[PDB]
Amino acid sequence: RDDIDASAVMAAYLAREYAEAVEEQLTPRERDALEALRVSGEEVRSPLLQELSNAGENPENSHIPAALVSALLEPTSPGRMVTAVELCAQMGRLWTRGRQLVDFMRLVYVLLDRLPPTADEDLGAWLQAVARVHG
Amino acid sequence: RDDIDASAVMAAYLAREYAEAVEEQLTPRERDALEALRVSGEEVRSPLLQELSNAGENPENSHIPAALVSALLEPTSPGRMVTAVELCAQMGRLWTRGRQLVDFMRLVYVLLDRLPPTADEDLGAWLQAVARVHG
Ligand SMILES: [Cl-]
Ligand SMILES: [Cl-]
Ligand SMILES: [Cl-]
Ligand SMILES: [Cl-]
Ligand SMILES: [Mg+2]
Ligand SMILES: [Mg+2]
Ligand SMILES: [Mg+2]
Ligand SMILES: [Mg+2]
Ligand SMILES: [Mg+2]
Ligand SMILES: [Mg+2]
Ligand SMILES: [Mg+2]
Ligand code: NA
Ligand code: NA
Ligand code: NA
Ligand code: NA
Ligand code: NA
Ligand code: NA
Ligand code: NA
Ligand code: NA
Ligand code: NA
Ligand code: NA
Repeated sequence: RDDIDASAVMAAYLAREYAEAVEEQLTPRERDALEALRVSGEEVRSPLLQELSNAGENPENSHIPAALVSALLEPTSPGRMVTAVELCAQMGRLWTRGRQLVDFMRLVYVLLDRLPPTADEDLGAWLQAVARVHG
Repeated sequence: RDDIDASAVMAAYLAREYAEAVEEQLTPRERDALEALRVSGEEVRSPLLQELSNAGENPENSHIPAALVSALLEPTSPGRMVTAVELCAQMGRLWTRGRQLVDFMRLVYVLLDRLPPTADEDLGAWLQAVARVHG
């Protein structure tokens, strides 16, 4: 049990150091948005990928999340944008061991490369929508 | 101050959710490795990039970190590997606003794509070396 998954340790380190750095700069309303994404993150977006990845410890099937993200961001809606983000976070929770890190990074890249310019406005719109409906 | 940097919020969310997921699975010795990377992370690897990025709020000059990482991992050493990781973390702390997220993701990709297979062994070697020298 002295074996070290270098890829895993390095990814965890960099992810936390970047997460904490960004969080320190966020505005109060940006912080409210982050919490809302956490709350929405507990609603499983793809139970099929939850079960399939519950199995294992092909690469063709590791592409399904990226294809779904791209499909969600293709004439899109704020809801589909948040849904794409939440799907990525949820695959992150399953794709923790070293050899899966490659698939996870592609997934996030597909996400952030295919966002709309209206993302800043749409996320503000989504936040106020969920707040007004649930508040 | 109601404007929302969607890219920033989404990146922070995903980075934290992935960091916490990986951390929960890490072995005790893998956890010791993560702390060691934090300690080493307080030793600025490139003061020049620290000063240059202290300025601003070109893309040619945002490529310098990636080129340094690739140079460090080109017949490499454990020390250069850790140094590459620490340089990435330190650029993460400067590259927090939305339009810089693109550069940061490339940087990390260059890092993890150019690792050696001996990374798992080398990180174990580095950990025991720093422990034996400082313990
Ligand atoms: Cl989940
Ligand atoms: Cl409310
Ligand atoms: Cl730093
Ligand atoms: Cl010690
Ligand atoms: Mg601020
Ligand atoms: Mg899912
Ligand atoms: Mg596919
Ligand atoms: Mg374990
Ligand atoms: Mg630096
Ligand atoms: Mg260059
Ligand atoms: Mg990438
Ligand atoms: Na507020
Ligand atoms: Na599905
Ligand atoms: Na690996
Ligand atoms: Na889009
Ligand atoms: Na709603
Ligand atoms: Na231990
Ligand atoms: Na330098
Ligand atoms: Na942006
Ligand atoms: Na290498
Ligand atoms: Na040493």
